[PDB]
Amino acid sequence: DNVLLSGQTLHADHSLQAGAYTLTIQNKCNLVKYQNGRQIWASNTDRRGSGCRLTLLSDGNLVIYDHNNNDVWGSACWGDNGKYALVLQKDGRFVIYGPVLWSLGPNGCRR
Amino acid sequence: DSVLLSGQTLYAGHSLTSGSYTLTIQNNCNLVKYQHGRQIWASDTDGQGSQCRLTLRSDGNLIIYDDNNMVVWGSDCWGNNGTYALVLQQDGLFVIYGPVLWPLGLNGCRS
Ligand SMILES: *[C@@H]1O[C@H](CO)[C@@H](O)[C@H](O)[C@H]1NC(C)=O
Repeated sequence: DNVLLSGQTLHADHSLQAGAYTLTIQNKCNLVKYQNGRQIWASNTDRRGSGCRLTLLSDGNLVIYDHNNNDVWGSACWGDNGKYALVLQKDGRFVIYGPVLWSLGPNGCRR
Repeated sequence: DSVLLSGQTLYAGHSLTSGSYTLTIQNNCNLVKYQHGRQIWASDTDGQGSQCRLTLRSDGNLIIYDDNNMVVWGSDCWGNNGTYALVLQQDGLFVIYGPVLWPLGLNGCRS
């Protein structure tokens, strides 16, 4: 419940949860991180659209999407096109992990 | 948890978990992925030491150490130094995601 692989989505009001941090993409577009329930950070895009959703792009970029797919917000950072993983940690940082480095099977090791 | 990040370590008996998948680094030193009871893959390092632990290097390398702190097994796939994340996914694959890409510090992007 605390990970979100690239191509996946956190629908409206859905959240990631790790330990005591809850990162929620609210329906009205503001991504909010709580700690035990009290807000502590937020993308400050409340009202910027509605039926909002958070998604991790295949190039590691993180973007909040409108229900009309407008790009409300975004981590504005992209690396090689591949597959990434956003993980909310038990310390509150929600991090995006570079493209895939290893995996079992035939090529599965970008070096 | 379904994530192990660089610097963390799973000791014997420990496992990541996700839905029906479970990746356990066993007392007998064998790193084994299961699906509901059934075994699907292993490093085949059973009885290759006891008290083994699975840790993820700072360079993304996945390694098994034993009783005497000797590398019993590894993935031998590493990249630049920083933080990595090994995540056991809902499709049952365990992937190790490249170095950190965006919250570099506050809001930093490795280019
Ligand atoms: C990879 O290296 C430095 C020293 O080699 C270490 O302090 C750091 O934890 C590492 N990764 C990062 C960026 O934390």
